[PDB]
Amino acid sequence: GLSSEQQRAFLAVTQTPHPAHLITGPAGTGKTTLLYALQEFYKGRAVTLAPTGTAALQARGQTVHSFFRFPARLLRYRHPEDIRPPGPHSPLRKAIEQMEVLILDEVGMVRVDLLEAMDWALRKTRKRLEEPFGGVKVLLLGDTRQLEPVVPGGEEALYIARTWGGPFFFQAHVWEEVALRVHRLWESQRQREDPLFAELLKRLRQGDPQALETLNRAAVRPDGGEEPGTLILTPRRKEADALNLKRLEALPGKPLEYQAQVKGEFAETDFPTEAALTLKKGAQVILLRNDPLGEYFNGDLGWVEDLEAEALAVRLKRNGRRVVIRPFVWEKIVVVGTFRQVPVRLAWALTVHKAQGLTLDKVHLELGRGLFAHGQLYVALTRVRRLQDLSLSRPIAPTELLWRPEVEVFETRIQEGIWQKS
DNA sequence: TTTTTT
Ligand SMILES: Nc1ncnc2c1ncn2[C@@H]1O[C@H](COP(=O)(O)OP(=O)(O)O)[C@@H](O)[C@H]1O
Ligand code: ALF
Ligand SMILES: [Mg+2]
Repeated sequence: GLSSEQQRAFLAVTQTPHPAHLITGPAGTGKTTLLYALQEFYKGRAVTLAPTGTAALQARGQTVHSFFRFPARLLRYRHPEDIRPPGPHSPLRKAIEQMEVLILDEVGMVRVDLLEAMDWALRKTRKRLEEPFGGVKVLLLGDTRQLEPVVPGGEEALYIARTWGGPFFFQAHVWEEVALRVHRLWESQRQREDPLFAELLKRLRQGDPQALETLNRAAVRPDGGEEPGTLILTPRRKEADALNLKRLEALPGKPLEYQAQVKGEFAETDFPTEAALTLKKGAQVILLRNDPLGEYFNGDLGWVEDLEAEALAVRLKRNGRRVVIRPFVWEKIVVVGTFRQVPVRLAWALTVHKAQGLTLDKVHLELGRGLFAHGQLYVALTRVRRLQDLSLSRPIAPTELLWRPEVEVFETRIQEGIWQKS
């Protein structure tokens, strides 16, 4: 069962009427495991969300965007074009009106506009414009030393800097109206059988330069990616694409190319997957959409066992079952354009963003062009249970590590067990 | 740079 610190956080959150809680702690402390106990306690009263397909599946929930039907773009502060309440007799309206608890996992990855849009979407649907989250009890779980929210450099960064001052969930204006009670987990459950590896991760989290050189001497193994049962992580999509292409090319099976059908407007680069996707029998893949029948999920890893122009059979890693995947129609709505493609991507290599929240048997980090996101390295290192399960393509220099002053201000302030934005 | 999608 639950550890004594998970049990203490479980009781602190469930026994009080206080409507805003944050359960935070280092990687693998058992936050999502506590989230499963919270789901058994609240059952139907709670909706569980997470910012990524991976984190949502790990949390036995849904992405924030698929639940609220938010567009995959910047969500302007309380903007009616971006934040639309559901229809008068829709299944989403009923779900929002009846909800008592919102469980939000991997909150560190939740961008400020996404959290603010959740607040406003709840207040509008529930017709409670003066109550944060429309009276919904909010249980946030995550870690600000793991991946920072994704901020494209142009007009999105400007808008965020002008509206919130920064992109972090804790910079949301909702926190001026409600105090966030903070509960902590400290004990590594993922690395519990390797205590020196748990301590090395702790020193790396604290930016210790000696722990980095120790990590480099022990874990640098350029051939680490070629070993069976290893998942490769890369900072970039184009880096993962090159490593996936090489594995696909080595497979003996006849290739089959899947040309996406693009109709109407539908802008390039967005595009939820590649327009000309090549697959073979034996290819390692990741599923990009939840089955409307509930047999597979966005984030499911698997292997292609059969393939044809309009269908493929995928053996799932999660349950050892075969599922039949047909092309999916992504519709750009203002229904200006469509993008029809099989909702699959190659997955011998994935971005570090797609691994956050997972416990992996074996990981190899391919540095490529380098680290660009705060918490990116830390996420890659902390996916495994033991040091021997981790390998790096090259040594990492101390100059590659990132500092986020806004994260440090938040982390210092929550030491008091509360977050109250001025 | 990366995420969300429809
Ligand atoms: N109380 C516990 N007892 C045993 N194993 C646990 C416990 N809590 C977590 N774990 C395991 O440790 C790993 C990391 O837990 P997880 O909840 O995913 O951590 P986090 O969400 O904090 O990163 C998982 O393999 C999980 O099953
Ligand atoms: F904090 Al985690 F997997 F959710 F390390
Ligand atoms: Mg987790």
